[PDB]
Amino acid sequence: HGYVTFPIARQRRCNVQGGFWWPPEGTNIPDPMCRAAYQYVFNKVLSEGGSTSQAASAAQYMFQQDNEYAALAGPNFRDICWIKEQVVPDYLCAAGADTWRIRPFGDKTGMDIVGSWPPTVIPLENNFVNTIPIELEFCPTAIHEPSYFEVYVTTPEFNVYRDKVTWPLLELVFNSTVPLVNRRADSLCTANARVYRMIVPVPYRQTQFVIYVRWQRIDPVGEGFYNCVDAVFANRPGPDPEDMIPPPIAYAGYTEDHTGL
Ligand SMILES: *[C@@H]1O[C@H](CO)[C@@H](O[C@@H]2O[C@H](CO)[C@@H](O[C@@H]3O[C@H](CO)[C@@H](O)[C@H](O)[C@@H]3O)[C@H](O)[C@H]2NC(C)=O)[C@H](O)[C@H]1NC(C)=O
Repeated sequence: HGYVTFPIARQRRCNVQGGFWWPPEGTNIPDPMCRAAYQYVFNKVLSEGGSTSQAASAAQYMFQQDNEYAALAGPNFRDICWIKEQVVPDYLCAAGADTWRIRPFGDKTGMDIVGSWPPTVIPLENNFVNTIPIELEFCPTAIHEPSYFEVYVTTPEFNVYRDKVTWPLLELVFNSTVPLVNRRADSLCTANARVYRMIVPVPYRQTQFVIYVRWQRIDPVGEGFYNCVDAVFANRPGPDPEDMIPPPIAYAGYTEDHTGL
């Protein structure tokens, strides 16, 4: 059990911001996308003939269980084709949990809605570099060893405004067992004194992208944890220093009236 604390996992961010315990309709949830996630599940339960209590419970469960975005793979867990087709074939940011009446894993599909999910902004010092090392921190709430981590990044064509995170849009960037280490004084992970930190070589992007983290138990039941992490690089402004030779308003209104429609 656990979640990504850096860059913060999408579901962990929603849980941390709170406001979802009351009113039951999700109206005190401050972030528009977290509120939409909650309301999606809440309205899905009501549409299936559930009571307001059942609907609030299902939507709250999705936020409360931010450390249990899990799926059971069974003994074939090492085979990514088995994972892709039978374990987490859909609703990747929910780790495939789409049954509000059955807990675990409930229905966490609100977290897989498409839209302007707020990303972690990673500033670049150089815009021409194609691999940016990120020290990812994963915050375990239970120590389940032996296990291993896989990290994927969305392909360059992925568009967060349009596309679901799906396996044909993901590329493997990291695959390793990772040691449990003491958290630093600046962590982030308040839930545990120890964390898993790993250097992930993130490919450059000029678009908002998703980092998809998989923590898989090396075990016969094959429980694995899956988290979507929203991120974007901020390109450094100004001219390319290598181009540079050394020395020896009604326009917005206009734009609005003359585009589209
Ligand atoms: C991440 O790295 C691990 C470790 O290298 C990869 O694990 C390897 O996964 C394959 C399955 O895709 C295993 O192969 C299978 O081996 C059995 C023999 O026991 C055989 O019957 C199957 O036909 C198949 O060849 C392989 O054993 C396993 N290696 C270890 C050390 O467990 C894993 O696949 C990598 N993940 C990704 C997404 O590539």
